Amino acid sequence: NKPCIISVAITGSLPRKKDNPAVPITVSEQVESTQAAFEAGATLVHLHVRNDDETPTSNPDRFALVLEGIRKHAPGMITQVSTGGRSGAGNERGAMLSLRPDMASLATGSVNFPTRVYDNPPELVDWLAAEMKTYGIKPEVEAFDLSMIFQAAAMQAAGAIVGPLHIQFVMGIKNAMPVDREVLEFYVQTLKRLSPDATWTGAGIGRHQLTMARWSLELGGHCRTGLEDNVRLDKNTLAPSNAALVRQVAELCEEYGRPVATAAQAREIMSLG
Amino acid sequence: NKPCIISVAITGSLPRKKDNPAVPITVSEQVESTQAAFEAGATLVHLHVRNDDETPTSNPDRFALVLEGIRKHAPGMITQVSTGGRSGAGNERGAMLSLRPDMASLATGSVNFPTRVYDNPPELVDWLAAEMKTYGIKPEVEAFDLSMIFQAAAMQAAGAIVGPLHIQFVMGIKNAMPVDREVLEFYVQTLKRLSPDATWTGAGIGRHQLTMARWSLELGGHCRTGLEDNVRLDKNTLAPSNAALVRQVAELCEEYGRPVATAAQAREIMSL
Ligand SMILES: [Zn+2]
Ligand SMILES: [Zn+2]
Repeated sequence: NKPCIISVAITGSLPRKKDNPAVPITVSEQVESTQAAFEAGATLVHLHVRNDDETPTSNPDRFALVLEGIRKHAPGMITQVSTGGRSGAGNERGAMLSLRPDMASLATGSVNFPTRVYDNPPELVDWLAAEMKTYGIKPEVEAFDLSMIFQAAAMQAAGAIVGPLHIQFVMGIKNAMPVDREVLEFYVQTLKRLSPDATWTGAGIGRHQLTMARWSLELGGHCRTGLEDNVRLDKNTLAPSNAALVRQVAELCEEYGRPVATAAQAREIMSLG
Repeated sequence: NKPCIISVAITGSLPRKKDNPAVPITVSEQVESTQAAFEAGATLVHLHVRNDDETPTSNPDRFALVLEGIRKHAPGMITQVSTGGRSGAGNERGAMLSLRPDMASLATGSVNFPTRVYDNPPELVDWLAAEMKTYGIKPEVEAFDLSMIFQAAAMQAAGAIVGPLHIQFVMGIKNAMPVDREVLEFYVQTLKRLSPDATWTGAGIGRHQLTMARWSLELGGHCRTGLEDNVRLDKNTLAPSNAALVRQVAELCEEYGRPVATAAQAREIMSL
């Protein structure tokens, strides 16, 4: 009965045109892919930007052009910029925050990724959180491991994160946290114990994208999909668009009796302006 | 009345003589501190080595001298070398594995530490484990976070780690996993689900050293103490030796009705 927010991670930093031509790279491609996903039921856009040669970038000018197009073509949709980056990258990872999006991703710890370490030094975590506060941005805590939930709660208690927490439990990444029902249940129980008014989203990478969406719907959480996490619609078929992946989650919403949240409902659930 | 193994982390990479003069730095100091801890009830020694100026090092020649002294002065004691190191350090973190100690520490993931990231690249984790498998070394998985238990179980299933797993649940480090009873209980439940024949040790830093020892004794695990994790006997007093910290844990073992394991019993429990 409770509405479900559908987040759409459109691009990411790894997916290329060779993996799936549906992956939006240019400003026009990202705006059109977001609008189609918004019309399919998505109310939150998780945004990574790319250079013309498909290489990842934190370029604030590229972010500004895409955010402007999203506000015009998908009105009311929650904008969420990514603060992800390579190992060794510092303040550059939060150079787009002054554009004042609705939200921004915040990894509160470090974790192993498939080929490298996803480095998030404590000094960088503190700086990114302080910048989001300065520009009135609501953080989305990216919890790639258990300790990151404790770090998020300790930061909220100290006043480093303002208002109710929104945390994303990420599962299915090689060398990080695998997709596990008992761990997700413990994640929710731990979040409830540390931060009772917090909201959460379950996120699955690859073939476990729909599995994490089903579990999130059952456990009273919210959903995330998109080409950033998975380029396949099923084992044999590539996803023709981000909107096609949003439709899969929207279909699961009707199956579990939870209505797809509107833009106004999504902002209310996560206590946004 | 299951026996309890007492591990002693004698030096570490951070504690200095200015923090506590009981911290063993030289080869002679580390051998005599280990022998005293062994006579106090410790059957496993977690070993870090230092340069003469107290700076941390992975020097295999320094490790060889200390391991030789431990084998002579503490016969039967399980030897465990540390493979810890700074960010950017590669295979040199496992340059002492050829010395064939009984055991070696193995962080199976990366985690945030108080001032930096404790980097453990996947390629380094694989290389360290393969070196331990080559030299017949039983790894001690250092679980600073939940995913490291899953990584350890996946490595054992693939054959990267041989025999029953031994995992150490580390709590109390700033920016890593805080001291929490419910998380430790979930750690044990998860380990039992993934690796039913695995053994485990609970480790606490600073004030949480004795807290984790009490919880490990209650939950059917093993204990770890030593100057590497805590330099104080209590809030007002510094620990006069590693043996004094081992005595605290040995007293807790009798309090919880679990006997202090002998060197032979510790080797049987570890499947060594
Ligand atoms: Zn992202
Ligand atoms: Zn150590």
